[PDB]
Amino acid sequence: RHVVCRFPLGPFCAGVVGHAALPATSESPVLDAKRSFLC
Amino acid sequence: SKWLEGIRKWYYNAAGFNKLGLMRDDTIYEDDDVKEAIRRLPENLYNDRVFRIKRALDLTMRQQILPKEQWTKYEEDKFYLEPYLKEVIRERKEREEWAKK
Amino acid sequence: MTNIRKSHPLMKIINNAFIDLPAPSNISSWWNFGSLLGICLILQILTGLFLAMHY
Amino acid sequence: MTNIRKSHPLMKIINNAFIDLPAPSNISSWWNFGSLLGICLILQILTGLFLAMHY
Amino acid sequence: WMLVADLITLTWIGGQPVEHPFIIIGQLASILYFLIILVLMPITSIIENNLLKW
Amino acid sequence: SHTDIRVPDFSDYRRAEVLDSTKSSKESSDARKGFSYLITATTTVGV
Amino acid sequence: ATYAQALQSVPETQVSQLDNGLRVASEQSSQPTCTVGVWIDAGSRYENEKNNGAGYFVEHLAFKGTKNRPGSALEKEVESMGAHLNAYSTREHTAYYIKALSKDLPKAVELLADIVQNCSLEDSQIEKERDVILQELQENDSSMRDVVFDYLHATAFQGTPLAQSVEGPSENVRKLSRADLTEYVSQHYKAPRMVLAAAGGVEHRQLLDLAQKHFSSLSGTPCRFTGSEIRHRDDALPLAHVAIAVEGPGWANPDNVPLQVANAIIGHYDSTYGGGTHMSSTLASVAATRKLCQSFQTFNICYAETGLLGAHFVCDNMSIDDMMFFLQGQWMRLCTSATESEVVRGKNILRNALVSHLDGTTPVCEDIGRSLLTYGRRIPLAEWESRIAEVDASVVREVCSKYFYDQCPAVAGLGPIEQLPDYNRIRSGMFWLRF
Amino acid sequence: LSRFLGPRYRELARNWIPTASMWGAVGAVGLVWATDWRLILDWVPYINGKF
Amino acid sequence: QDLEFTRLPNGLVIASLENYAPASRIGLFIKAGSRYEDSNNLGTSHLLRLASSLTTKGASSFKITRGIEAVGGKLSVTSTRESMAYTVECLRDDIEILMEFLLNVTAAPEFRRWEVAALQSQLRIDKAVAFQNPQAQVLENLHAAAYRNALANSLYCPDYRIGKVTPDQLHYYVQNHFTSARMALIGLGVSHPVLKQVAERFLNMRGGLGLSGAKAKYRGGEIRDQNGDSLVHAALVAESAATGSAEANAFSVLQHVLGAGPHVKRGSNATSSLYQAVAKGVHQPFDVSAFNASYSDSGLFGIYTISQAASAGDVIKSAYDQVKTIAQGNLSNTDVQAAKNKLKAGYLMSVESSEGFLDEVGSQALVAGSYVQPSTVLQQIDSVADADVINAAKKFVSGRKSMAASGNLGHTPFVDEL
Ligand code: HEM
Repeated sequence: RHVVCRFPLGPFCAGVVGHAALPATSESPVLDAKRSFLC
Repeated sequence: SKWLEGIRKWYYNAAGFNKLGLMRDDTIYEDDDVKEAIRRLPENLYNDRVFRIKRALDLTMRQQILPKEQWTKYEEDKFYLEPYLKEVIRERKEREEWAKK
Repeated sequence: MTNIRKSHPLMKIINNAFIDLPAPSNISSWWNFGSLLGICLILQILTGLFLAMHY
Repeated sequence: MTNIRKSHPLMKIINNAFIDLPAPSNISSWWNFGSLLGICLILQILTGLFLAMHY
Repeated sequence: WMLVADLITLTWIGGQPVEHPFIIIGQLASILYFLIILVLMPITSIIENNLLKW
Repeated sequence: SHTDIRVPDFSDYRRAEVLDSTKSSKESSDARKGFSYLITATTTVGV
Repeated sequence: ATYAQALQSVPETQVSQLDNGLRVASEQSSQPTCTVGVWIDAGSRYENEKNNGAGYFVEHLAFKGTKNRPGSALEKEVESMGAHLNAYSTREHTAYYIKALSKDLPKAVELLADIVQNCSLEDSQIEKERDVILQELQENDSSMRDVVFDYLHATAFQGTPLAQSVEGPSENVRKLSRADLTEYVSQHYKAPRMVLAAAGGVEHRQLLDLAQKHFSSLSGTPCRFTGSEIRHRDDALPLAHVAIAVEGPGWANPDNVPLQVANAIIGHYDSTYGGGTHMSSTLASVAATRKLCQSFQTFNICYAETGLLGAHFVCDNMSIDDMMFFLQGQWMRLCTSATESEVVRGKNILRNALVSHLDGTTPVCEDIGRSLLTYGRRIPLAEWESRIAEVDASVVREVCSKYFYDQCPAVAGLGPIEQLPDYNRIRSGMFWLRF
Repeated sequence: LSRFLGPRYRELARNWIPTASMWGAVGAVGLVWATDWRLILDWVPYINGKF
Repeated sequence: QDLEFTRLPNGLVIASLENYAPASRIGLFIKAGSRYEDSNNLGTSHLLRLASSLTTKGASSFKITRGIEAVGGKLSVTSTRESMAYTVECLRDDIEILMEFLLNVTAAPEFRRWEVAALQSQLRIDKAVAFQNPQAQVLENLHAAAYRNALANSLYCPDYRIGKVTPDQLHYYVQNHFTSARMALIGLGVSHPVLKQVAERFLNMRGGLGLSGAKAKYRGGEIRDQNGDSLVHAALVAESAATGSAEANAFSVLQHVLGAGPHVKRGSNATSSLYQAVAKGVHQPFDVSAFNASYSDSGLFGIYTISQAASAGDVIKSAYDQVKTIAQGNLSNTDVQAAKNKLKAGYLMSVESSEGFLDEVGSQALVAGSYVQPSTVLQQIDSVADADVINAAKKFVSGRKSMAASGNLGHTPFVDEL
């Protein structure tokens, strides 16, 4: 593989919804998954 | 066509907006399409148009006219607004045709 | 503080209608007649009223 | 697009006067009489006018 | 200005009685009024537009 | 703290047709709207 | 191949039933990975005020340990395989699924069985999860869309189980004991009310024999929609959330197909959409042009015998009114004057949504389980396309008139909603004098 | 007004023709009732008792 | 069937797979992004990504929007740091239509002053929406700190450049980066000859091998953001290997050894070495994973930690200590095997979806110029030895550190203190 999609978290960090135009950006694995367990 | 060119020049001289320093596109009635076209004009053209219109209004306020050699010449009159207005009207026609379907 | 002519409601209406109204600078005498009409109307009332006191 | 009621000048005035005017929720029947006065006035204008056609 | 002169003609004829020349001049004046306002003015404006290349 | 709130009991104001919570309101909607609009229509006829 | 040929070539969903009533369904697609999950027909709507948080509580401590894999061991096993274990519980369904390599199909199924049947509710684990759930509620408050939709459910289905939130009241969470959770699991986690679904590399015979191995040792109120409103006035919030709905149809009602089309005509918008003023949806175009809305979307949330059909939007303080106006106007148009071209566009949007949502083993498994729970069968995409093709402008107008025109809605507002029109004004907006 | 000479407006008309016809009947009945036409009210079975 | 991979004479790479799915998905991947911006055109890629529905030579903005929405299709632009992928997805019958629109968006853009000026504010709106979650800001600061150029550029336009991206800059960017040799046209549900024909019709005017940016120079700096948030997000990384190399596979296996993300909802992440190492001394809400960015010329590997403001230092030091212990050789073969299983499963799940498969094929075509079957990827994954993972951990521990932090800070250490 040669994509920045290394782990399910991180890539597609900030992808906005849309139709007929919906830009998205992809950074690298940035955690925050399982963070919501506790406030 | 030469007679057509002559009568067009005669009418341009008769329509006295050139006597005010104006250009043809300055006198156009500002409807929605013209308003959009003006809003699409580059800054230099918009500023030139605004100053020309203001000068014409100032001249008409005093009931005076621009000097004979300062009148806009028919052959050097530039249709600056025409392309932008054509594009705006084309876009409006496309939207209306889509609405017809 | 504020300006009464710009803040008071009736003064706001009057100022925006007849005082601070942006008006074109090149309008000729042919634009007077509108106001003239108003004057005529006012006259046609006043005079008319003083005719109704006896008619 | 817009709303004709909230955009048109006369419609703006009417909407802000009698349609979307914020009014207290607890005003009793004693606040009716105001409108009643207007009603009465209109009546006196109409009825009286028809008396002026024969008086 | 033709329309204004036509309105003046109509006023003058409305003053005048209903006799031989006044009837025909009034008919022509009314026809001209409606023709100028309805037909002649839009066509002339289109001609001017074509003369100004727009 | 949005889950501990519940709509207060409006049963003291509900029409007799919509008192039971285990019965759908789609059947009684026509009757209720018909009653209200019949009142309105009679009012309009008198006016 | 054409679109119809591609639809007809979609692999069919094979369904079998165990002797105890469990329904085992699979969709093989010849992939290295596969999703396998259990969908239980249990949720908030099957709970009363005494145990309104039982389902969410059980879901919270489903993976924390079992009678055979105490404590964290279960998790490690899943993590050892590279499998992803996930769960959720809505107002009507619960689901525990695993994404794993098809070679790991047996173990995963076994794990699921252990999660469903032999769940061990340790008291210390129960207290830990109670604290976690209380903090989760305090965090859920921050999420405005969830709050507004919970308010919509509470006001629309007041006096009925559907009004109850999935998580339940904090007092109910504190009161819930091991006995209540065990009773809830015993009553609701029963074989006839569960579906074992799988999609991907699974083979139906393998899944069926695995289910017979592990799941054999298993046990053998129409809600009333009320037109009302909940307004949580809070001027400190930056934006106002509004959710307005009307009584919708059930899962089995055919009218779900045209109604979705109708919603597809209304469409959705967000401030980050690049379509802008050129959006086909007139409401979306108006919202983009006038900056009336940060984001709005139409929804069709169906339940067993009822549903919420409407829209949700986020607006500035001074825009709510206008947005509502336009939104209602859109509905009225569909009820009175719906044209063929926009209906065709909505049908294309619905077809695209149906085909796109079913991309991936997990979405296909979720579709299989939810369809078996609700419809009792897996509706093939060919049948969906036939139902969509049956829709035209007249059908859209008739169905929208049936469900929208002159109907009492349920409204939920939250934030600076001072401009939110009064319920009488909204109700008046739900019909047209010209029509 | 070629902007409105399209298939959609033809469909739009057909959707609103029954409504416009109904409002026209309201106007017709209203005019007859308000003015007591009696050219039309003579046909009406019970109203014709008057005059 | 299988993937039909082909290289055109101009350098364009077209690949097509016919899976007979009812939906068709076509992507055009271009080697253009923030990496290929200089100090004078910062933010150009952002506006270009936001400008996928502007007027073009073939179709107008209204025509593009209405035509795409009429058939229910969707056109999206995904811009990573060193690539930009346009993609249109719709039904199998209508795909051809969208194809034209797609190649009008990229091959023949027409940036008109009024349209670009109207679009300018969308940059601010999109950046605010993206930065609603702190991870984006922390990552942008991390990439700015780690690299001196190229990869230093952020995915979003700088605030001072919001209203200053001229149409000429967009035209220059498109001309110098949207070239044939930097492009790849991948299709799912599309026949190969049709894709080749469309590529010939549109993607031939611009000669290949456009303007090439410089190699990213590692900086090893630090960027600390004081925004007063209760939770501190910290990212501490060091230069790893570039993508496509064996050491990159070693770094990915190391990331899955430490723990990339949870596999159980609300789970304790027992197999996550970093999580357990931090938990032993921290009893507050926390989260720690291994950050791994792989790029064409370089890469970053490190730890990303979300922690309490007063406990950030403890969490960061615990995670760093765990990585150091792994570097010293405290790595069991069973743990390596489990991480390899996690990596293989994650890769297969990623390529399982249509979007995932499309982006994977596009990235492979844009980086290696060829497609690699997932079997070969798995074989490469399992070829990693424990020694390789230990060496990658050593390289992280004994390498120049770059850190980006965002939160109340105060108790957050500095790069030197680590
Ligand atoms: C606030 C408004 C008005 C008030 C309070 C008012 C009051 C009165 C009163 C008390 C009378 C004596 C009637 C009687 O003794 O039989 C009267 C008579 C009359 N009013 Fe009015 N009036 C009002 C407006 C008008 C208007 C607007 C008109 C005409 C346009 C009008 C025309 C007349 C006439 C002609 C009479 C004499 C007819 C008669 O006495 O039967 N009034 N008015």
